[PDB]
Amino acid sequence: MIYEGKAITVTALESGIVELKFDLKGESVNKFNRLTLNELRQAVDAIKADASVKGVIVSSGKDVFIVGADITEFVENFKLPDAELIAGNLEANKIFSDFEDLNVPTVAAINGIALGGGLEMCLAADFRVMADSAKIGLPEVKLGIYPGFGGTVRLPRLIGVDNAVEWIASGKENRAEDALKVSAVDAVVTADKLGAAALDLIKRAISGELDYKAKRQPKLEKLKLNAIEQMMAFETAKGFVAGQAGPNYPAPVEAIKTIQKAANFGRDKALEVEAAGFAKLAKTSASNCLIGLFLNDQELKKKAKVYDKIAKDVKQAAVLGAGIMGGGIAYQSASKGTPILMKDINEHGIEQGLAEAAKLLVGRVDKGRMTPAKMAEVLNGIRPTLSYGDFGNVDLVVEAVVENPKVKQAVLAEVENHVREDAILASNTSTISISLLAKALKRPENFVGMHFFNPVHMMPLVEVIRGEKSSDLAVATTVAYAKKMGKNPIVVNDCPGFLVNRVLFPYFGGFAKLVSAGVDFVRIDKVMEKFGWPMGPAYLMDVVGIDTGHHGRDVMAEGFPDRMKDDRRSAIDALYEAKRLGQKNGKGFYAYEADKKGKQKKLVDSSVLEVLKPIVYEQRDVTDEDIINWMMIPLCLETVRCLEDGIVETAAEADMGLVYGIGFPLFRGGALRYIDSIGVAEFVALADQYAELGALYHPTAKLREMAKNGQSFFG
Amino acid sequence: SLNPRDVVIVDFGRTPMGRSKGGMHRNTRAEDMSAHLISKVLERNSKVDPGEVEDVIWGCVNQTLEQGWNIARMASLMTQIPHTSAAQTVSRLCGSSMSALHTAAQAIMTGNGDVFVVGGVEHMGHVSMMHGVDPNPHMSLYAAKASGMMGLTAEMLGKMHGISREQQDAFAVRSHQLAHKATVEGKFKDEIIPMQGYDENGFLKIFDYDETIRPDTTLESLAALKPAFNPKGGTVTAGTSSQITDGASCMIVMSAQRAKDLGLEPLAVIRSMAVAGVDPAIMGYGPVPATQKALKRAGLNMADIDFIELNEAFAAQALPVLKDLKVLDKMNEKVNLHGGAIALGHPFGCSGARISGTLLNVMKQNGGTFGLSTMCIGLGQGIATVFERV
Amino acid sequence: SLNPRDVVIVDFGRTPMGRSKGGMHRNTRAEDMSAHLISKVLERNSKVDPGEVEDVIWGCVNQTLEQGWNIARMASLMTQIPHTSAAQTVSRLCGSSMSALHTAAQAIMTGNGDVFVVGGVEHMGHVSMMHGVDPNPHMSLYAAKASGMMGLTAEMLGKMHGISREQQDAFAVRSHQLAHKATVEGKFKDEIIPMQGYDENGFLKIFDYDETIRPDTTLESLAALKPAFNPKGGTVTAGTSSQITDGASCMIVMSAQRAKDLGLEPLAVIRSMAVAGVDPAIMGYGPVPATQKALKRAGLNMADIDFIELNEAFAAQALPVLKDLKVLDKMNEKVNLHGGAIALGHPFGCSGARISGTLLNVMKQNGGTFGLSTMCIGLGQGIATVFERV
Ligand SMILES: CC(=O)SCCNC(=O)CCNC(=O)[C@H](O)C(C)(C)COP(=O)(O)OP(=O)(O)OC[C@H]1O[C@@H](n2cnc3c(N)ncnc32)[C@H](O)[C@@H]1OP(=O)(O)O
Ligand SMILES: CCCCCCCCOCCOCCOCCOCCOCCO
Ligand SMILES: CCCCCCCCOCCOCCOCCOCCOCCO
Ligand SMILES: CCCCCCCCOCCOCCOCCOCCOCCO
Repeated sequence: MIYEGKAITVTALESGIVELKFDLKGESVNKFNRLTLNELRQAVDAIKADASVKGVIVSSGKDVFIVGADITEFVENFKLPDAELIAGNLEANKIFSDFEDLNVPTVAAINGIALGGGLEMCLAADFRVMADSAKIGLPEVKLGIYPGFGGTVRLPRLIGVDNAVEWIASGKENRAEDALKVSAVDAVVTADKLGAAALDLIKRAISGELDYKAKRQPKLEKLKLNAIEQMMAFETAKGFVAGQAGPNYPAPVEAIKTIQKAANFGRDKALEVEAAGFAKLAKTSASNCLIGLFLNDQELKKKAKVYDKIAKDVKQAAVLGAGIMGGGIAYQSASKGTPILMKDINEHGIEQGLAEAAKLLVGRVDKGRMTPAKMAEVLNGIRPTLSYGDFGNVDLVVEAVVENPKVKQAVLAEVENHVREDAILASNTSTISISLLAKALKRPENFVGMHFFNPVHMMPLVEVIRGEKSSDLAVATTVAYAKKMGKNPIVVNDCPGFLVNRVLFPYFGGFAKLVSAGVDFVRIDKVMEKFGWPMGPAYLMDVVGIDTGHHGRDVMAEGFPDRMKDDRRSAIDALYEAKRLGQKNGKGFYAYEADKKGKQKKLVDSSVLEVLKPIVYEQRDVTDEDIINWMMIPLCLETVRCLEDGIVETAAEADMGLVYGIGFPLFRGGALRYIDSIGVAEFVALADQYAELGALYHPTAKLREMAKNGQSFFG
Repeated sequence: SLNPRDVVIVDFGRTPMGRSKGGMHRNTRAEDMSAHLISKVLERNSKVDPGEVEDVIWGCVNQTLEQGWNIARMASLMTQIPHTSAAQTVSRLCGSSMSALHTAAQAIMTGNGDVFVVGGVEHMGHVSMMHGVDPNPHMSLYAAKASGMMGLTAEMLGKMHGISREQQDAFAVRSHQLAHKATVEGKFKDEIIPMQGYDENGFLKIFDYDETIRPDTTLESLAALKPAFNPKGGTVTAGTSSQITDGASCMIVMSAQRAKDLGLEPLAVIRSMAVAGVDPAIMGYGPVPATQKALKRAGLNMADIDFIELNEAFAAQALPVLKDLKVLDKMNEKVNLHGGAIALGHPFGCSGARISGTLLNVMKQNGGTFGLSTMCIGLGQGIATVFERV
Repeated sequence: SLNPRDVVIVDFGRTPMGRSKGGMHRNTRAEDMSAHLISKVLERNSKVDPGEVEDVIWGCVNQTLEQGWNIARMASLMTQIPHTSAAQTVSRLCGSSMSALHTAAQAIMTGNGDVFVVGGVEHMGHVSMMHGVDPNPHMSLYAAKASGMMGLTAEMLGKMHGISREQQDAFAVRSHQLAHKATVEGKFKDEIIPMQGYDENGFLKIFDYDETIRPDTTLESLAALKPAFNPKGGTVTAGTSSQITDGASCMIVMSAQRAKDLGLEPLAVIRSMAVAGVDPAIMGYGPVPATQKALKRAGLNMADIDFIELNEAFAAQALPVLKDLKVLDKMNEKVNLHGGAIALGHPFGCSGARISGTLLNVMKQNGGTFGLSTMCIGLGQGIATVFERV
């Protein structure tokens, strides 16, 4: 053949068409390691040298196209000076650039996952065919760096600035439907007819029907945006990200500055820009380990895969208790192709559930987003019941009974005698130990914790609280079942407050202290919202409910008395003892007066000051900068404790749980990454001046240990 | 003297501008609202045979549901207007209603009709703006998507010309204040056509004022609002932005010839028409280009214009336009003397003829000769019209 | 010789008419389809500076989702057309595209612009017709609701003039046959602009023909279909009705003056424009009134017209229109020689300029002098245009 490497086999085909195949012999996936990039060079030069070639088709002999890059072998090639680094990436880009300069049609038949460098290889070709069951994206940002193989060059000119900035800055994966809409892909087909599409497409490029040359041009010249249109596009992008990324900007805020500069440039000059900025991130922002974020993701994609195919298929499901949480779990399970049973004790309950599930379905149809025929299927998927007669074929059962250790145990143990023995049981509790509930059951191995967040259809995160006697198969099935319901599950070990909530209140502890220090909460949340948080502390408290937060406080206090048991009336007790129960009541830190069906208003009133007076113990002065510390430090440290006590298994999972749950500023990474954004050694120093506030601001021993060692959580 | 094919605006009648968030029109369709207006306006002028109406040009933007399927004809069919007449709906976002006036004007001038019924309508209550929107990703390949958000453009154009939060809020106060005055003094009695509606209690009654107006609007109350399109460092607030308003505006137009024959005194006469384009990012700057083109076509200098009506989309955009038009120091003397879209609301498909109609009443009332009505349009456009009192 | 302000059609270009039910345009937005067309058409004419385009008048009906928010500008911004130009969307249901041609025409004549880019688009695949419809009950107080159902009107108009099931099916056959003929012989090569699309296998390829055409359409195959709008005694079948088609049509227009200056030979010249109204119940009769008005303004007799383009809404309506126009016995000699909406589909906001554009190609190809393009409109309307080859 033309070329037979260990990673790439350039095989010939009909009509002079050649097929460059990616198949890393020996490994499970394809990736751009040293060996691969080297063989690509040899492959491209081979095809390039061969004048009989009339086209090139790029494929993969794996389940995935080409995943990320195994950066572990590029690390030594980052410690070099910025010149020997830029020129380094430049030389690497010469490959793709040349492949892009091949005087012949080139198509990329994407069969599976094409992330990071994998997609950059595709962006190089002229045309791109994709299987409807595939995904593509540039998650480089999660590593503190942005595309280094022409990603910031081709994507922006291929799909458009706004679309590129979005795809890159976020680093989100994209399905066929979405990839086709923004025109990142040119044709989506079923997995079976992928090869035929690539072949049929190439031939149409050769015949001259399709102008492969005209399609390539867009990513070789300047952007089509006006000088003015650029100012608007970039400044808005930079601005929005600047506010939610904050001071230590990884790939987000930089990626845009790289595109804004290389805007009026062509490929070659744009590559230089991309390379230059890439060096800056690696030697500054990400020097405090890019290795960690990467390997951490590596562990996850494999973990999520191990869980993925040992997991039991959930064809039939059911939920205990209708109404609020039950109607949601039933809705989500129904809208994602999973027949669910709404079990309850009284007819009045089923009514509430069916009603809420109906209100959501009609909500989309009454505007145009859901098909009337679709609402029918979803509704039929949900099957009401007041007994366990049909629980015979249910694979996974979820509990939503009232918050009561005793009650939940009775209910759980009850259903266990009406389902298969190999069926998995899961509680949705939030303040009760899973390891405690499991004791009632006679099959604890199948019992775990599946935590949803109100509203079930709004919040993405679903905690998979593993008990002490929970089998892997149990967790695997639950995790998978969550993903199928369009969620983002994360495995967390059983502990008071689990991960999210356990970290959410210490955060509020810093708030409670502020209010007690004469700090205006209005100023507080305006600063926290300027930090990147969706809702402010005070405002959030109102949404959750002062009565709720008051109960949760006791739940955490009893859990970890050594640091979460304060004993001085705070704004929490003040409002509660003053009948100001929050947003549901109409009065909390703010006032809420309702307009009509779907809208209510947040107002301010000096009457709240009277209630808070008894809480003010000092008229302490504070800067908006300190306000952020009184809040973030307590939250970050608790995360470190959740990682040390073994509540979360990896730092990666310890942050996403905050990103999807509490709503941690996305472009800031997470609680742990934020720490690195300051420097572990420099973070402990910061914590110490606030040590006069309590055990909530005291670095752990393991943190101090890794403080002197210049160790950070991502490595 | 008269030129046979000269465009003449015979009359003008608008509906009471009511709030969309549960306002006085929450139970009335856009079609009917338009049909009733056209019908009532034709009544005041019993000398213009509805049968002569060669065509009814209505402006409307979100043409779907109630406003879809050529609302011009749908609203014209429920009018005394014969089935023998025609009707078309012209959409140009904000300047839809004004473009309608231009289409008829040109028709009359070229001898393709004698009597027309132009105007526009927009019931943002029943057919909200964000309703049924599908952003084409491909647009980001030729222009910033952010430019699609009128607010952000106001912020951008604002920063450039340097307009302070105080400067904007101060403008909003001027608008509300001047709107209330014009209302109380009865400077609206002629243009506003009483119309049935429902009060906050579901009761049936006729309104003849503008709910949108808020007399209590003070610099203090405005300085309390938060940035609507840019929380972290913004000036454009809901207070300095036009209001979401359901409303319709009508205008009977015809040739001076067929007019002279009917012996009916003209309200105004169109001298020049102009439309121009600008970058979407700063669409609010559309007026200046469109105005300059109109002045040149009308052979007049900006100074020759006695009164001006600038659709107040955002205080952040109106002010810059007025500055470059070099008439900011003449504001209180000849610019929006009855308030703007901030206090009177801005019904997309209606604002075009509404501001022009109001412009005429200002001239007639203040003995003006030359008038100018212009407005900014979304996605980078502008439109201007120069009338004349004779 | 021509007068300075005489409207001249420089060029005409349309997209391949593809089926909506999974056709070749199933993955292409209406905006892009239009933007691409306008862009490509301007290319063939390298002597008309896009910057001179005073305005882009685009026709569209269901203006929501992809087609909402003044698609004229949305599609214009992705073109080489500068941001300094303007754009407006004109809706008149079926005759939208044609009204666009008229608006620009009158503009040019009145000295409000020199170069224009008119046309229309309608992607009934992504934005179906029945999508987002809210029937106003009050309409039944002034007109029959049934008149809203184009099909039923075809039935009524048909009954009146007496057109047998065979007479209609035979018409559809003539449309398909003639369409295929013109296609095969390349009588469409000049107007049809090759465009990217996807075949039934999701594969990417360029189409240069009209999927809608069905050569196998025989009287036998059409006599098998059942009444679509009236099962118990009907003649109007899906076969004799226009097709649901996604497509766009473009047309560069300018004054003879600015045209003579560029030394580019005209394609045709507009001599008269007309719009008329009829009762909604028999809206299909709209052409005759609109035509008669155009002929009078053009100072011509129906006999002076060499070629005729009557948009085929239904065989039940086209035939009656041709009979009253007294040219049924001249059909095969000068009426829709390249087929109609029955075989070429009928994109609401597009057909207006498409039929007119094709009309010019017929004249040019067959040495015609005077041409006529007319079509019936929903809710009782009509529109006609009389071109001239010089
Ligand atoms: C005034 C103006 O300018 S325009 C007036 C407005 N008119 C319109 O918009 C068009 C109106 N037409 C319609 O709404 C639709 O086409 C309808 C309602 C008439 C028909 O739609 P439906 O009820 O869905 O029936 P449908 O379109 O599926 O029928 C297709 C069948 O007819 C057959 N068919 C259609 N045309 C032909 C033909 N020319 N020759 C042979 N068979 C044909 C197809 O083969 C198919 O048969 P199959 O299903 O066995 O494969
Ligand atoms: C999810 C991971 C994202 C992967 C995307 C990869 C982006 C990272 O870029 C890596 C930087 O590249 C450094 C260049 O290496 C220089 C050594 O050259 C290799 C040998 O090739 C020589 C060819 O002549
Ligand atoms: C903080 C601790 C508080 C302890 C509370 C103790 C509660 C113990 O109560 C036991 C649970 O009672 C179960 C109620 O029984 C319901 C039976 O429903 C039968 C429905 O049958 C339907 C047949 O169609
Ligand atoms: C210990 C018992 C106390 C229970 C309180 C649970 C706290 C969780 O709040 C849930 C209610 O949600 C309302 C507030 O919304 C928060 C906004 O977060 C948005 C998440 O953003 C995700 C971005 O990816």
